[PDB]
Amino acid sequence: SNEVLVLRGTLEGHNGWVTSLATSAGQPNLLLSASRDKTLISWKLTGDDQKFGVPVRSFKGHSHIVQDCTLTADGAYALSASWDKTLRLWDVATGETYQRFVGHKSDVMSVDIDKKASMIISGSRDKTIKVWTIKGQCLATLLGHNDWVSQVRVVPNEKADDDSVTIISAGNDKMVKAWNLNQFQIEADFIGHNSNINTLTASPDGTLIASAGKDGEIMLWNLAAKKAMYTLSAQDEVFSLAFSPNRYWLAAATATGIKVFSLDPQYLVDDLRPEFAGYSKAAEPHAVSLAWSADGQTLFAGYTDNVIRVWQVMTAN
Amino acid sequence: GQPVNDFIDTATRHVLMRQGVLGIKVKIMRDPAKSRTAPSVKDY
Repeated sequence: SNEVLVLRGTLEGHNGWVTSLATSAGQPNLLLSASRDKTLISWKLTGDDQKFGVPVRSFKGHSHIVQDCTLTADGAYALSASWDKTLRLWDVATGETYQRFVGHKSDVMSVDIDKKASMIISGSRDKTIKVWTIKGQCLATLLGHNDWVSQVRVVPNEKADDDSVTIISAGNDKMVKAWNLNQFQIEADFIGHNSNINTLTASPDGTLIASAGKDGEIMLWNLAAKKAMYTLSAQDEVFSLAFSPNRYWLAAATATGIKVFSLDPQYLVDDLRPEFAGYSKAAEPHAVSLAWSADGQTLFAGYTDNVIRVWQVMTAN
Repeated sequence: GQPVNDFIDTATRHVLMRQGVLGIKVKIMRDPAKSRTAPSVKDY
């Protein structure tokens, strides 16, 4: 008895690498995708075996490629971080930029908004983790990284925000960092990585950290305990990590494919590699981004051949 | 230093008046650009 992921088709409308993905909770039919075509596309999905119906909107407004994006829990806003040293707040309905976040001195590589949609963090290549309001006002400048800042995430609270507002960042100085944004200071120094950390994500409950990069080492930490847990070998470079909303699964985006691990019981669930037409094996597109759906049954994957490939969990004999 | 021997010029003139004599020290500095000749976790 297995739980099988099946290729459900393709979503194509981009001109560049699909570098980020974000799903919705208010409307589980909405997918926001940030790409290297300097545009974000929002899709309303009609799930058929080969094709997916309507491609709703395009968000042209970023001068250089759009790196990261996130939706809100209702699905009404968009938050895009670009290489034009700026961020933007869109309306997924009309495409209206409600605000331009201008402050960084280099390419903004990641963005995430908190639970109540009121605090917007941003990490860039100028080793600066800035914290903004929703009105475009920078109220914090969290420096500390001595190399690039590849990813900044807000950790999901479990005690209903009991005065603890924490964010986790992954530097290319081979370190993970945990910040407390109540006084704006460093709260934890996660050391252990041997190469450049490409991504990081906090588990649904808010006590686990998964950081991987070029070494291929998906390292798991315990943030509530602030102690190193362990390390899973993902061999090749891992570009994006994500924790399943319901299950205890960890899907990583490796330069070969998409490796889905389990944490209880401990085994590699799957290794997702889609068929490519007319390419060498050192020329095959890899996963640069991935987003989990609202129920843990759908896995969206933003690739480097400009195509968002999707998988869905079944149950086998 | 030596930039004092190269660039600043000092002159002292004792000006004689009706009450007493005074000391005039003029010190002029000219422009020097016109000089032709296992994983561990720490917590705080």
